[PDB]
Amino acid sequence: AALVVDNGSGMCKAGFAGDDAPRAVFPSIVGRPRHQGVMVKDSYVGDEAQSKRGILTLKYPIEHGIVTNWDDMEKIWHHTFYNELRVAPEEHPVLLTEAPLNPKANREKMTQIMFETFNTPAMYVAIQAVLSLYASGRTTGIVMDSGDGVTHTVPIYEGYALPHAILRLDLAGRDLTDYLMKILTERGYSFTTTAEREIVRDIKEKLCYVALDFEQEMATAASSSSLEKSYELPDGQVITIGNERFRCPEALFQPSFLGMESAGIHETTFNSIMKCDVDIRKDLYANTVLSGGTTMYPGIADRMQKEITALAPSTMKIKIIAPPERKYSVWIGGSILASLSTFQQMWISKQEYDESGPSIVHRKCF
Amino acid sequence: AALVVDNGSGMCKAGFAGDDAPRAVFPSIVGRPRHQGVMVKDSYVGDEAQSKRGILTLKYPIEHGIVTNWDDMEKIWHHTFYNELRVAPEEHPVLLTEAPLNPKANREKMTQIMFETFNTPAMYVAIQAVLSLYASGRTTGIVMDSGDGVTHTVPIYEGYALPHAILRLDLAGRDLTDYLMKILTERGYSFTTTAEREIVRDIKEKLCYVALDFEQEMATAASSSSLEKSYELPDGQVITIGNERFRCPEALFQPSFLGMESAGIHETTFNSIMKCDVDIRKDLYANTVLSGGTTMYPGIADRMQKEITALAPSTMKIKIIAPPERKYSVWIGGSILASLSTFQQMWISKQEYDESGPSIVHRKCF
Amino acid sequence: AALVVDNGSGMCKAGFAGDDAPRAVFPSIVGRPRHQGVMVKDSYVGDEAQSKRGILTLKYPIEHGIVTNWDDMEKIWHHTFYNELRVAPEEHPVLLTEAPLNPKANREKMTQIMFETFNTPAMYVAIQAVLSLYASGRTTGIVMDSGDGVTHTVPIYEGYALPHAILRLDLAGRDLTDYLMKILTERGYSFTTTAEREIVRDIKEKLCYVALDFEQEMATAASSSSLEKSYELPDGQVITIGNERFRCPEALFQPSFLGMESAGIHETTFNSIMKCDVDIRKDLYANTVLSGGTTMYPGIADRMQKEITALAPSTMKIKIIAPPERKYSVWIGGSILASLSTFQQMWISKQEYDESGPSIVHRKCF
Amino acid sequence: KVVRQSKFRHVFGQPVKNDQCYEDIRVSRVTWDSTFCAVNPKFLAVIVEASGGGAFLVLPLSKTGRIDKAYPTVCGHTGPVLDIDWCPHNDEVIASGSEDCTVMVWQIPENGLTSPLTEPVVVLEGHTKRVGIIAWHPTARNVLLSAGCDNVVLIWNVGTAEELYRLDSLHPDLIYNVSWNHNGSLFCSACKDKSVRIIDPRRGTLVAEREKAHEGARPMRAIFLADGKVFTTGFSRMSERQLALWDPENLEEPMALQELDSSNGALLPFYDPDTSVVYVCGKGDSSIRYFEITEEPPYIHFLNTFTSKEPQRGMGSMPKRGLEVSKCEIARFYKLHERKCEPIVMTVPRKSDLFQDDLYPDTAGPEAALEAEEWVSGRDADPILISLREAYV
Amino acid sequence: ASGGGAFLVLPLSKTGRIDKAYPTVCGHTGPVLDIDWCPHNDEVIASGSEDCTVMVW
Ligand SMILES: Nc1ncnc2c1ncn2[C@@H]1O[C@H](COP(=O)(O)OP(=O)(O)O)[C@@H](O)[C@H]1O
Ligand SMILES: Nc1ncnc2c1ncn2[C@@H]1O[C@H](COP(=O)(O)OP(=O)(O)O)[C@@H](O)[C@H]1O
Ligand SMILES: Nc1ncnc2c1ncn2[C@@H]1O[C@H](COP(=O)(O)OP(=O)(O)O)[C@@H](O)[C@H]1O
Ligand SMILES: [Mg+2]
Ligand SMILES: [Mg+2]
Ligand SMILES: [Mg+2]
Repeated sequence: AALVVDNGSGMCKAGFAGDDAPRAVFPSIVGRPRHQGVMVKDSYVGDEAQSKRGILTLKYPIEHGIVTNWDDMEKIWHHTFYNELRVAPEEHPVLLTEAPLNPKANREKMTQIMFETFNTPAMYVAIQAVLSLYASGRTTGIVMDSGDGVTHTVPIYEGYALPHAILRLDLAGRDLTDYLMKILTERGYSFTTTAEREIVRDIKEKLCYVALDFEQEMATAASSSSLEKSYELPDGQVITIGNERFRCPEALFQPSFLGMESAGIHETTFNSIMKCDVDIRKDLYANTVLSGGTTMYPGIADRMQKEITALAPSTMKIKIIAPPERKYSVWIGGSILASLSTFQQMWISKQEYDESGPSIVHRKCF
Repeated sequence: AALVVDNGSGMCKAGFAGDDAPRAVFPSIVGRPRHQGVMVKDSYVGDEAQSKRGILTLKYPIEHGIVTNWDDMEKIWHHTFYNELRVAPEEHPVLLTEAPLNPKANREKMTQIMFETFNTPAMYVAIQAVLSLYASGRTTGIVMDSGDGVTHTVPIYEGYALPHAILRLDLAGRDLTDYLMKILTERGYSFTTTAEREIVRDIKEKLCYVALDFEQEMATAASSSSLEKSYELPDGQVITIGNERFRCPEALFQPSFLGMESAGIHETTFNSIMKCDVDIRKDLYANTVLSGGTTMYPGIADRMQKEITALAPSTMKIKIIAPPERKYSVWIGGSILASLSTFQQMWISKQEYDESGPSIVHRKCF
Repeated sequence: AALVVDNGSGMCKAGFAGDDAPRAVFPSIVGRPRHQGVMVKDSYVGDEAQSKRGILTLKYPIEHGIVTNWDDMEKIWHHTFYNELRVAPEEHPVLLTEAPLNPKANREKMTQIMFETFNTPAMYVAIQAVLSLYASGRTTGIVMDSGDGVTHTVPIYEGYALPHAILRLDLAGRDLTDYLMKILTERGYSFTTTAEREIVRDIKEKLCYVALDFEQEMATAASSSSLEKSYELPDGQVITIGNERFRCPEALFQPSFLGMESAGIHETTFNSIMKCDVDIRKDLYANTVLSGGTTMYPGIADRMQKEITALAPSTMKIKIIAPPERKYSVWIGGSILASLSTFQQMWISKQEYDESGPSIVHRKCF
Repeated sequence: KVVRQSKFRHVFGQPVKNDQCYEDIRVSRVTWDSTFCAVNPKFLAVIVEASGGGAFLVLPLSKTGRIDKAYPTVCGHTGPVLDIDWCPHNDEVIASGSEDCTVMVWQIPENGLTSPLTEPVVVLEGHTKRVGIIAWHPTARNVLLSAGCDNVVLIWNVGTAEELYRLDSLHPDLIYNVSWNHNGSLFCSACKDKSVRIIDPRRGTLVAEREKAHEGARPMRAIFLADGKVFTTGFSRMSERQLALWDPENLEEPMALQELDSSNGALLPFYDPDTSVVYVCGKGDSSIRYFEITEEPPYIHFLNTFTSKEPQRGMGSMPKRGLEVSKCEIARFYKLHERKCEPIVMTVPRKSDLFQDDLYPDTAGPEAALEAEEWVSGRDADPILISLREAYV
Repeated sequence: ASGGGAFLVLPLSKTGRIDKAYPTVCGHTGPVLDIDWCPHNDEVIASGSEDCTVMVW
């Protein structure tokens, strides 16, 4: 019974190999009290921190795909194995996922913790973009994995990766949550604390969408109330948002809204394709796969198709693949990979790691 | 003869372009009687409400930079033109100031009132932080404008603003006034009414200061009476305050004193600089300009320099610019701007507004 | 007083004929503002763009030795004559430089601009590799001109060039700068904007070197801290780099690090020699001349000698000529050529061009 | 009193959407400083780069988006094309000048080009050097002006292929541009000797001349205004671009002289007689500045400036008949990049959605006032004016 | 450390920000696991690393 753990910047998905959906999905946060106790646990991790967030200071151990605190990172993993999965980490091999172009130092620390702290029998690290392509049942395609910390575009052709064509965009769900916080102040709603960041994140996940034509949508929102929606705060107050529903996701296609010099996700995907060989660009155009929670906005696939088509030559067939379960594509692909019979040769034993070190982990991994 | 009106949360400064100091400075309050008349004006605005505050309930039309009552807002403007300046608003163009990241709805109402209620021939709206840079004769720098409602940090480089790096702190003079009221109760003095709030505000403006080292100052005040000062109440009673002189302004650097999760003004200024481009942070470190009445505490510039120096790299030169006139920096910069020959192209005529609407005001303004 | 202008992909070197060093050396960049001006010049070229790069978007008019925008290209030339040299182009003949195997269309545009836009009295275009041979005082040898846009290998024997043996390598300093940016992310440093590209380029020019044995150097860097160096960012932050010092220049000898199928500079130089006749390969082996800024890495000459010696037969004497001033060899050779008494017959008059056209420029030039 | 009375002080530029542009167009790489673009309410003509000879791409306005690399072009010249100008009285007639010292008049089919166009309607061979200046007569029918690099200005009759007038001994140096006046009886020209000349073509005499109008040696322009004045853009001794207004009855001193900046590139003025607004577009610049010419001093009022991040290689202005009146659009500029043509819409902000009478007075129509035979005799007529109200939707 | 192992020894009076290029005790070829000052000598410290060696400094 191998374990598949997909640890991201914002959410941590865990489960067992062979299952169709992750068993445990909880926020990757660690909360600590910020007041003084007066009536006769110094940290809360995951859902328990979300329920007590009114008196806690919520901090993300992973920021922009970089672990800013390894002490809190082990709390997420400890909460995963014992509290969420309720299993012994030393009795199940663990399949881990890593971001594309992951630094070797980051992989070494993750491997060291799994073998020395949790004493897992076997361990393996897989690329998130590759696992996303596993779920879709394809060997060729470019994966636009946009999550909470960073956005990546990874082209794969016939099972061969092209690291030189991998592009990174420092713009993901958390940056959109902060942008929604900024533009909500223009409507008179003030969210400032870390607890209110999770409230605004809930608003973004429920009311935000991507407009096919941004300027046309702004004109519609400025002359009608049809695009108006209401959200109820935890204390019973009801807030109302208008054009902010499609203005917040628009920063993905127009990063200049955040003061960023980089290009949008549509141009980043196009630029990654153009960095590949000419003979493989045709297959990448028709196999654009969306993954991550930040790609769950309604109408983001149609907008991506329209934007890429305007960039690609007219003779190419642009096809955006947006499966309904793409929020868990990395975990689902990892579950499929861990259940394959031809995968048991990729496991790395704890005994092998003890006598060889992290060198055997850099090999056998990409 | 153009008019410059700098209307803030707590005080309203008005005057004429080209003058060195505002001609009319009065509190932005509207007072209404709370008792019944027994002997044979239902509202008082400005200084007349301050001289009769014993029988009035004082209300601020602006709270945290947000106009909570536009009917009282027009009373402040009507009192400015007719009672304070004693001029006809329809005979002078009016230059107005707005907070950084001002909502367009707030600007539309202000523009509509000036053109439709007061019938001003011309009107322009300027950013308060930019005007504060005009008074200091600089084109590059970060302005920490701390007034009565809110605190803002606006970095400007070579005349170019960076809205993505503009940070807001919901902590200003009024929050410090309420904190002084709370900690004065511990000394045995009870101030509860809105009229007594103005009394405590006078105590804050006269006896409070920022300590270079808070812990050392607290130890000094606990073993000596050298820091003790006396204040005379309007009815002749004399109150005496000790460590409350430097404890009230300390909430600016330690917002946890008010139960706030946000960081101090020194960290907000540092975080705003860090949000800018790396190549412009050097010029922002040496051009930190203090603006607003809240930055008038003795020793606040020295504490600001010491705190930022501990955050910035040792190779950076931290320079805090605190002009003695910074309480009126926004108005003085507006007076300078309104007198420039190159500014006459930025006026917006009343006739143009009638045929075009508020769209021409969102353009030509930043 | 003839002018010698050496325009490259990354840097522009200009001066007067007869001088021993270029008078004006500035980056070949054009910067445009990316923010909105709020305080009462739409483009910056050269050093003024480098000093304001924090609020500008820097763009290179020349990419891979190809002029991607002739409007910005004229800005570089205008900035050279009027802002750098402070001379009138209509009063001095101009000697220009062209890349080996330069397209005739590219030369026609350059000739047309100098005679029509700047109205130069006389003009001539010379091959950069030929000029680099003039500076070394040789008539026989193969020049490996590696600059910012492209790397060229040009064999010359007894003053006769062999165009069929000229090889091109689309790999130069700018590709190494981008590679350094990619591998610096593995250490936790994020450089994404065009302004930070110049910062990383400065790191490359100061801390990078070519290792004689790459595998041994990697082992040394993995078991010691002696190869660590520190670099101070413009904002005072200090970063440390280890094996990245010699990994970035290693892409010159191992283009597979960038995903490129082509061979290294050592093999490209060897392949160019083998394309020549057998009777002249002996002289080319002992007269390998290094030119350009990308050949200024410490230890690149020793590495080039070791690699070519392995490819060449044991009986051949391999000599790598790396003068300390090879960064300006093209300009130095041009100044020497323009100062010769016999060169006055190669000038092309403005009057001759007006009545004959670019046909007389294709002749008299190689 | 506080604000100068004007209707165009808040005119803003707005580029059209991506799908409404023209991409994959190999714009010409000729150093000659011309507009490189000519647009009428029917077609869009852009000078393109050809491997052999010269050609320009004529495509319908509806043919937006990416353009096929093998799209048929008007390739009849043996040298690169320098200037193109649509016939004001015929939307399907365009004249082109090239480096082969000839002027050719073309007839475009209604639906565009299906095959490459090589045989023109009329070939004008009267110049010994390249022709980079072409201006149709505003009123007289089938009358065309061509000015080559031989410092010779020729008046042609397109209908009969006849050379009506020849003006040789009037320009001692290179001619920069030639612009007709309102009625078409006079034309102004800017020459390399920094001299503005007003010349009567039917009499061959020099009416008024201003020596050293701009002291700079860089190229300078001169155009005629509707009221009868000359607006010139040039350079100073300190290489500063300037705008000047000249009175043909008094040329000792300019009425106005304003300095814009110190950037390079010639300033191409685009005049709108209906609105009396001059759009100044410099070659290689990324900004468009519009000025209003009125009788109140300083007779040149800066309205605003449209700013972009991409330099322009050329620019053509859509006449009034092709603008969207219902959207309060007063000017459309087809900005030319190195590989793209991006239309830019100038819109007067107005709350009302109805027809704006003040913004749209009567404009010159596509019907000629006189004919070539009548104009030679000495007849002068104003352009026939039409109403733009019918274009409202 | 990028390569090998090292530990930073600085005087107690050297407070504040420490330079990134401050000299360290970098003699081990593997990461240092433990350090212990000599009780009878304030200038002698022993360190153990992953290279299976113990070094006294
Ligand atoms: N339905 C939704 N609509 C829009 N955004 C969503 C939705 N669901 C999740 N997200 C965003 O996705 C982000 C994280 O997605 P995910 O990829 O699962 O996390 P990670 O990248 O950490 O693995 C969150 O910041 C959240 O705001
Ligand atoms: N000398 C002073 N010392 C300390 N605080 C002061 C002093 N003068 C004014 N203040 C405080 O500064 C606050 C803001 O003043 P002001 O800048 O006029 O506010 P606004 O920005 O709303 O106009 C006031 O509430 C006042 O209490
Ligand atoms: N000391 C140095 N070490 C390594 N690279 C350098 C050095 N100096 C310059 N360069 C590189 O050389 C390139 C340009 O060099 P050069 O050939 O002189 O000009 P260009 O290539 O623009 O004609 C730059 O991209 C720069 O990165
Ligand atoms: Mg993920
Ligand atoms: Mg204020
Ligand atoms: Mg070079």
